[PDB]
Formats: sequence, structure tokens, C-alpha cells
Amino acid sequence: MIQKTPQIQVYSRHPPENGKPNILNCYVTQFHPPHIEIQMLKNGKKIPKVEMSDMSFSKDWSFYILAHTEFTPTETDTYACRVKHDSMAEPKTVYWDRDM
Amino acid sequence: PHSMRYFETAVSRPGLEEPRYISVGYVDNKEFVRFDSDAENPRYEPRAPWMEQEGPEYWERETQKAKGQEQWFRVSLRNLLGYYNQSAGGSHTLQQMSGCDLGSDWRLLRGYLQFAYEGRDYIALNEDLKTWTAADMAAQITRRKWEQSGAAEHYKAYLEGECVEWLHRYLKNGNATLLRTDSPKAHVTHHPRSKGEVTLRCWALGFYPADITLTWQLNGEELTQDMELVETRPAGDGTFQKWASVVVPLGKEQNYTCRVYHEGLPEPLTLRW
Amino acid sequence: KAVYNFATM
Repeated sequence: MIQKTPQIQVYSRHPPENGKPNILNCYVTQFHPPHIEIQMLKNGKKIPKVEMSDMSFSKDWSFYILAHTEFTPTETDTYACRVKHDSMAEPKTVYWDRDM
Repeated sequence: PHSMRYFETAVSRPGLEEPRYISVGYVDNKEFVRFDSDAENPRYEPRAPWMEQEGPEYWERETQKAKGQEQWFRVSLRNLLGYYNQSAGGSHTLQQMSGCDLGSDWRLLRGYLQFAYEGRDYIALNEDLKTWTAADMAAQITRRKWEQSGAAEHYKAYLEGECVEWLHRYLKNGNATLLRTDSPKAHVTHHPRSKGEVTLRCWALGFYPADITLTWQLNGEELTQDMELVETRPAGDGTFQKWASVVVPLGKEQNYTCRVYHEGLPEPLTLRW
Repeated sequence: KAVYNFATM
């Protein structure tokens, strides 16, 4: 009773070239309270040193944050982002997609 | 339409830790300063290169201002549990936005001062910088306390004074920086997405500021049908990204053309697949 | 330069 549904976007910083190092972004926005849990996943498994940006909010009081980690895409590996905010019954997982 | 804002947040969480206080300042929507009660050495820090021009006296003082803001938020946060008769079990958020807009004549165009509790509008200084707008029973109490205290009148000072005196000053030191840009880099990607239809996605990358428009036009008549877009998002390096797609009949992809409108461009981008 | 709140809420 102090929340608002979050928006998520998974995407590389640079256009995806397999074998070539890139960076994977998880842009989570539109949530509140500022309290949120974020995991980047590689083949269904939690990636370690995932960096978070500093907390910020928009003119509508909602908060947004960018979770990112270096990664090198490969025809087979699958990445995704998982978010668990108190404004959601269940956590949300959204898979990356080199075409988006 | 230059502007300056200071976003302040204080969140109280279940535990022994006193609530956390964060403050972020902006100049033309660009972050230039920040303060986090969670930092090892709490102090406001430069966030834009053009701020390094300020000397210690600027930071010592502002950090002392943050310290106070913190107790203020802390105490206020406490008073809210009261007005709302909330159980001392859990977490809450108290946000503030203030600052001032500067007209062409370097004159104060408008001032802002509003707070939100639990992400909802609480109390807010009206454009006349004289009266208040409370949002519910609780805020009525705050409103009165302030009308009686003569608070509006002291925020007005800041908005009309200090907020202006410095904003211009900041712009002065950081005009070159603030004024810079990064045009977009664009290209289209092909995509199966059907047995007769294909998806064209026009990409725009590495541009700054975030403002941008992307069109799809088939011989003249721009398209809006079957056209997808995405919230502009950060690349994580300062710039932004965005794309738009359109469903197109096979073996026709090359007929449709995409254009990219941005202020960085000396002319709008025009490309096809 | 930052605002300095006056009367608490």
C-alpha cells in the first residue's frame, strides 16, 4: 500500500556481436518504494558482481535504476533480468533479446 | 528554459539503522551534486565536471546543509507516523523536489517546492509562492503549522533568491559542458517475424540529450500503423538509445525509409535497409 | 545550492 508497478528493459550497451565483449543493462523504472531487488541471470543462474546505478526518481516521484554487468553474448547463452519489488505478487523475469 | 532542482529522499527501514537520506541536485536535468548518508564519509560530491571549479568552502557548507536536511527529514518522517497513526513496524519514504526555472531574461520564471509521502503528493507550495496545497487530512496539519510558522515566505526567498543567484552562476561555469551533445548513430535491422511479413527496426544509439524522434515513411506518408517504439533507455555511458519498428511485406523492406530527428544533427538522419 | 527546509512537517 506504498507501491507502483515497475517497468523492465534488458539490453546491450553496444550492438551484439557473439564472442565480442559487451555490457548488459537491466533498466528498471517506475517503481516505489525505492526498495528493490535485482538479479541479472546467465543461463538461469545469478551473475556475481552486478553493478547498480545510484538511486534516482522522476517528476512523478517514481524511482528508476540501471543494473548492468559486462557480458559476451554467444549464439547459445541466454541472459535475463529478475526483479522482485513489493508492488508485485511475484518476482518478474524478462529475458534479453539481441533484436530488441 | 534553464532550471535547477534538488531531489531529496529519506527512507526509514525496519532495523537498528537510522533512516537513510539521499539528495541529488540538477541543472538543466543534469545531475551535478549528490549526498548519501550511507557514504563512508557523508558529504555532497561533484557530479558534473564544471562543479570542480568550486572550492572547499562550497562543499563544507553544503554538506552541513545536508546534515540538517537529514535530521529534518528524520524528524518529519517521525511526525508522519503520528499523523497517519502508523505502526512502528516497516518502512516509509519521504520525498522532496524544489528548485527554480529561469526565463530568457535570467529572471526567476517559476519556483517549486513539494513533498511526497509514500510516493503520493503531500504538501506543496503553490505557484504564487504564497499559499499551500495539502492533499489529505494529515497535510492539513502540516499546512497550518507552516502557515502559522511563516514557512512559505522563507522558501519563496530561496526560490527567488539563492536558487537563482547560483543556478545562473552554475550555468556560467558549465555552459560549454551543459551545451554539448552527441548525435545519434542509426541503422536498420531485418527480422523474420512472419511468413510474408518482416520487421524493420530502426536503431538510434549513442545520442545525448535523451530527446529524440524516429519516423518510418513509405513514399511520403509517414507510418504509425504496426509501428513499435520503446521507452528511451540509458546505454550506461552517458548517452541514450531508442528504436522503432514497423511490420513490412517481404521483398519490400527497401521501400520504407527511416528518419531520425535530434538536435545534435545538423540535418536529420535518413536511412533504409 | 540546496534549499534549507524550515519548520518540520
